[PDB]
Amino acid sequence: STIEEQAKTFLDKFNHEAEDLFYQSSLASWNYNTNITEENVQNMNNAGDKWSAFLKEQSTLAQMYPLQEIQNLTVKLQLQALQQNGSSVLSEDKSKRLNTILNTMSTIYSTGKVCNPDNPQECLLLEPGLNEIMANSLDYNERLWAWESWRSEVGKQLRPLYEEYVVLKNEMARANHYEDYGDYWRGDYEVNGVDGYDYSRGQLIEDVEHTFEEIKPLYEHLHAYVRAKLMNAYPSYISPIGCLPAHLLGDMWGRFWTNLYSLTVPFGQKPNIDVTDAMVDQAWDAQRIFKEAEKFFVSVGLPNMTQGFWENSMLTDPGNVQKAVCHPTAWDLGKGDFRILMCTKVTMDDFLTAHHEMGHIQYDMAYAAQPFLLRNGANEGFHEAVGEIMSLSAATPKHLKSIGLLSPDFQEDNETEINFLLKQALTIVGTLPFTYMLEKWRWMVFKGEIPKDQWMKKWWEMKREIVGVVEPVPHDETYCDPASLFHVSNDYSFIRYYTRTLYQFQFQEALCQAAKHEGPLHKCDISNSTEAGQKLFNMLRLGKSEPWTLALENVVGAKNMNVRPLLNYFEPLFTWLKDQNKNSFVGWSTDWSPYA
Amino acid sequence: PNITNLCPFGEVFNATRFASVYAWNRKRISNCVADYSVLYNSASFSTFKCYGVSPTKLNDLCFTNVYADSFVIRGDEVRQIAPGQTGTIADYNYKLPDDFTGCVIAWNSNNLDSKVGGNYNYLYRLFRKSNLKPFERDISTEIYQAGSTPCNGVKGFNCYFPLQSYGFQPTYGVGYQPYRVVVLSFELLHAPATVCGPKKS
Ligand SMILES: *[C@@H]1O[C@H](CO)[C@@H](O[C@@H]2O[C@H](CO)[C@@H](O)[C@H](O)[C@H]2NC(C)=O)[C@H](O)[C@H]1NC(C)=O
Ligand SMILES: *[C@@H]1O[C@H](CO)[C@@H](O[C@@H]2O[C@H](CO)[C@@H](O)[C@H](O)[C@H]2NC(C)=O)[C@H](O)[C@H]1NC(C)=O
Ligand SMILES: *[C@@H]1O[C@H](CO)[C@@H](O[C@@H]2O[C@H](CO)[C@@H](O)[C@H](O)[C@H]2NC(C)=O)[C@H](O)[C@H]1NC(C)=O
Ligand SMILES: *[C@@H]1O[C@H](CO)[C@@H](O[C@@H]2O[C@H](CO)[C@@H](O)[C@H](O)[C@H]2NC(C)=O)[C@H](O)[C@H]1NC(C)=O
Ligand SMILES: *[C@@H]1O[C@H](CO)[C@@H](O[C@@H]2O[C@H](CO)[C@@H](O)[C@H](O)[C@H]2NC(C)=O)[C@H](O)[C@H]1NC(C)=O
Ligand SMILES: *[C@@H]1O[C@H](CO)[C@@H](O)[C@H](O)[C@H]1NC(C)=O
Ligand SMILES: *[C@@H]1O[C@H](CO)[C@@H](O)[C@H](O)[C@H]1NC(C)=O
Ligand SMILES: *[C@@H]1O[C@H](CO)[C@@H](O)[C@H](O)[C@H]1NC(C)=O
Repeated sequence: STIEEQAKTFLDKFNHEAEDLFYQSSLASWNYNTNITEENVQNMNNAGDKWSAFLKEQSTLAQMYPLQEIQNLTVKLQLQALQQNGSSVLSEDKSKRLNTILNTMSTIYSTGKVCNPDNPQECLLLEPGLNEIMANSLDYNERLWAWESWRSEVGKQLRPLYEEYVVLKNEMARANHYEDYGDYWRGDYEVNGVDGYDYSRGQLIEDVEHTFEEIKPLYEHLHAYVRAKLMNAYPSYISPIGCLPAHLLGDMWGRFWTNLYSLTVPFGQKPNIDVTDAMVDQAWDAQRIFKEAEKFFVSVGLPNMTQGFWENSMLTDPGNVQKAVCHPTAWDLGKGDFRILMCTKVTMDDFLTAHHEMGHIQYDMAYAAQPFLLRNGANEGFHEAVGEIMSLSAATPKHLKSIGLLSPDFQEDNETEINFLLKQALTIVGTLPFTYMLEKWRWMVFKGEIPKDQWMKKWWEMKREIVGVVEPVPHDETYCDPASLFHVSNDYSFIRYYTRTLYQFQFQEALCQAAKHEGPLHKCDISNSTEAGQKLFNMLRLGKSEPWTLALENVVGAKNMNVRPLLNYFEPLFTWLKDQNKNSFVGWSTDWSPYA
Repeated sequence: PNITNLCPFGEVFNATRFASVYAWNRKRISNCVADYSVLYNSASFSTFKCYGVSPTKLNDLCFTNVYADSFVIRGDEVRQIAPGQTGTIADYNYKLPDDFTGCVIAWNSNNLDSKVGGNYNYLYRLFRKSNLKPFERDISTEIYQAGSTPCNGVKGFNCYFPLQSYGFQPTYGVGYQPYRVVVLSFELLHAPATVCGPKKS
C-alpha cells in the first residue's frame, strides 16, 4: 500500500499527544524552579520520565515507514528526526554502563574540593571562592597554586573514565552509520534537500579555518598589546619575544579576557558609561526596565508581548521563604504560554539582560505556527545570535540619550569610544581561538588521529601554536586537563559559540545597511527603523522548516559564512593598535617556557 | 399588544454546560417572539458576525423557525465557522453550506470551562474517511483504519481512535483558551411564519 499518505496521519496523531505531554512536563519544571520544595520534585520527575517514555514508543513506530519513498520534503524532514535511535541501539549492558559513567562524571565534576597544604582543613569549590581566587587578584604564586590544585585533584580521575567513554560513544556512533562521533555532532550542520543549497558534514571542517586565517592579523596585535601591558604590570615574568602564561589570563581556563580589562585600560582618566546612578535617581523599578525593553521591540516593528506574560512570569523579588533560582531564563511552555524568570535589580547589566531575554522570547514567538518538531532555530548559532543582537543595539550612547537616561550635552570623543571598543574586544574576539582549538582537538581525538599516548602533548603543543599560551608547569600524560571544563564532561558541543559570533555581526551589519545609517558600525542603531524589522522577521518565522543556508539569504546577501563584519567593527581599534605597538614585537615563539 | 411569550434565549446562552463540538447541541425555536436587540447590544460577545442579513434589521423581517447550534471550540479555531472554509472542524465536525444565512456568536469562557488540572470532558473528531455534508452529525466511535490491514475494533499499527480530547487550562494563552459558540440558522419553509420580532410601542 501507499506510505506517503498514511504517514501524515501518524504525524498528526503524534503531534496531539506530544503537545500536551510536553506542556505538562514544562509546567511541572517551571513549578519546581519557581518554588523549590520537597513536594514539587517528585511530580516533576513523575512527568519527565513519562514524557521520555512517550518519545521511546513513537520512535519504535517511526522505523516502520521507509524514508526512501517519501517525496514531500517537509514530511521527510519531520520524520527523519523521529527515526533516530539515539542511545537505544546498543545492548542493555553497555547502555546502562554508559548512563552510569555519564552520571558519575557529572557528579565528580560538581564536587571539587582542594585544601592548601599549610591548612589542609579548608577546601574550596568551583562556586565563588576558588573561582574568585584567580578572578580578582594580583599575585603569581596563589593563582598558580589554585590552577595546579584544580587541574591535579579533579582532572586526574576523569582520564580513566573519559578513555572508556570515548571508545564507547564512538562505537555507539558507528552503529548509527557515522564514521565517528564527530559526524554525529556535525550532522546538525548538514542539509541534503534543495539543489544549490546542499551542505555536507565534512565541509564545515574545511570551512572553519578558512574563515579563521583572516582573524589572525587582528588577534596578533591584541596579543602583543596585552603582553606589553602585562609586562608593565608583572615585571621580569613575561618574555617580550615569547607569549604569556596560562593562569594570568583572568579566568579558570582563559575562556574570556574580561577580567583583564582593569590592567589593560587604554585611558585611565576618562571614565566609562554608567547610568546606574541615573537609574536610582529617577526611581526606576523592575517593571520600568521591562516596559522600556518592550518599547524597543514595538518601535522596531515586532509584535507586542501577550497579556499573561505580565501575570504568570516571576519578574522580580523571590523574597521570603518562597525560594527560587536566580538564573535568568525564558520559558516557552507551549500552547501560547511564554514566561520569564529573573531576579531583577537596578543595574545596566540587568537592563541588557532583560533586552536579551526579550529578544529570546520574541524569537520563540516568531515560529509558533510551525509543527511541533520544527519549533527551533535553523541551527544552534542563530538563537543566541538573535538574543545578542538586541544587547548589541541597546548599549549605544544615542539610544541611552534618546530615552532620557544620559545628559543631552554629552561630548563623546576618541577616548571613550576606544575604551568601549577595547572592552568589547577583550570579550568577543579574545575567545574565538580557544573555541577553535578545543573543537579541533575534540574532533581529532574522536576521529582517532591521535592515539592514547598522544593526548596531553598534542593539546599543549597546539595551544601554543594557535592561542599562544604556555603551560606554567609541565603536565605528563596522566593529566586530563580538557575534561576539567563544563562542556567537556557533560557531553556538550562547543562549536556553537564560534559560529554564533560570526552570525551576530553578519546580522548586525545587514540590519545597519538596511537601516540607512552613515558612519562607523559600532555607533549604529536599529531603533525607530521599520524596514529593518521586516527583514529580520522574514527569517525568524521560518524556524527549522527551511535549510539554514536559505535562512542566511533573507537577511544577508550571501549564503556563506565569512567573517567580513568583525574586521569592520573593530576597524578604529585595529588602526589605533597598529600605531600603538610600533616599538614592540608582534607574534609569539613556541620555544620559551616559564619553567625553563 | 404588549410583548409577551418571549423565546427562551436564557436557557441557551446561559446554560450550565455545553455539548462537545462533535456532538453539537441543536435547539428548535418556534412559536414565540425573539428580541435580538439585547443580544446585539451586549458587549460580552467577542465575535458577532451575521452573513445572510444585516444585524441592525433583524427585528423587521421574520421567519418560520430558528435553529440554535451550541458547542465549545478553541480560540483560533473560531474563524473556521464560516461558509467556504476548510480545516479539521469545517471538514470533520461542523460544516456550513456556502449559501448559509444566519448569525454566529462566539465568546470567551476561560473562567468556566478551564480547570487547573486540565478539563478533558470536551472531545473532537480528528480522523474520518470522508468530509461532512452541511448540517450532518456523526457520533460513531468505530476505530479508524488508515492502512490496509483490518482491525477487529482494536487500535494498533495503523488504526487510531477517532476522538481526541481538549486540554483546557487557565494558563493557556489566547487562541488556545475555550470559546463558547452559538450559531443561529433561520429557516423559511412555506409554512406560516411564527418566530417574529417584537412590535415596538
Ligand atoms: C508537503 O505537504 C505540505 C502539507 O500539505 C504542503 O503544504 C501545503 O501546500 C499548499 C500548496 O498551495 C498550501 O495551500 C497549504 O497551505 C500548505 N499547508 C498545508 C497544511 O496543506 C507542501 O506544499 C507539500 N510539499 C510538496 C508537495 O512539495
Ligand atoms: C535503529 O535500530 C533499528 C533496530 O535494530 C535498526 O533496524 C534494523 O536495521 C537493520 C539494517 O537495515 C536490519 O537488518 C534489521 O532487520 C532492522 N531491525 C528492525 C527491527 O527493523 C535501524 O537500522 C537503526 N537505525 C536507524 C533506524 O537509523
Ligand atoms: C501592544 O501594543 C500595541 C500598540 O500600542 C497595542 O495596541 C493598541 O495600543 C494602544 C496604546 O497602548 C491602545 O490604546 C489600543 O487600544 C491598542 N489596540 C488594541 C487593538 O489592543 C496593544 O494593545 C498592546 N498589547 C498588549 C497586550 O498590551
Ligand atoms: C524615534 O526616536 C525619537 C527619539 O527618542 C523619539 O522621539 C521622542 O518622542 C517622544 C514621544 O513619542 C517625546 O516625548 C521625546 O521628546 C522624543 N525625543 C526626541 C529626542 O525627540 C520618537 O518617538 C521615535 N519614533 C518612534 C516612531 O518611536
Ligand atoms: C444571562 O444572565 C445574565 C444575568 O447576569 C444576563 O445579564 C443581563 O444583562 C445585564 C448583565 O449584567 C444585567 O442587567 C443583568 O445581569 C441581566 N438582565 C438584564 C435585564 O439586563 C444575560 O443577558 C443572560 N444571557 C442571555 C439572556 O442570553
Ligand atoms: C510552594 O510549595 C510549598 C510546599 O509544596 C507550598 O506550601 C506553598 O504554598 C507553595 N507556594 C506557592 C506560591 O505555590
Ligand atoms: C581625536 O583624534 C584626532 C585625530 O588625531 C585629534 O585630532 C583630536 O584632537 C582628538 N580629540 C581628542 C578629544 O582627543
Ligand atoms: C399592556 O400593559 C399595560 C401597562 O402595564 C396594561 O395597562 C395593558 O392592560 C396591557 N395589555 C394587555 C393586553 O395585557
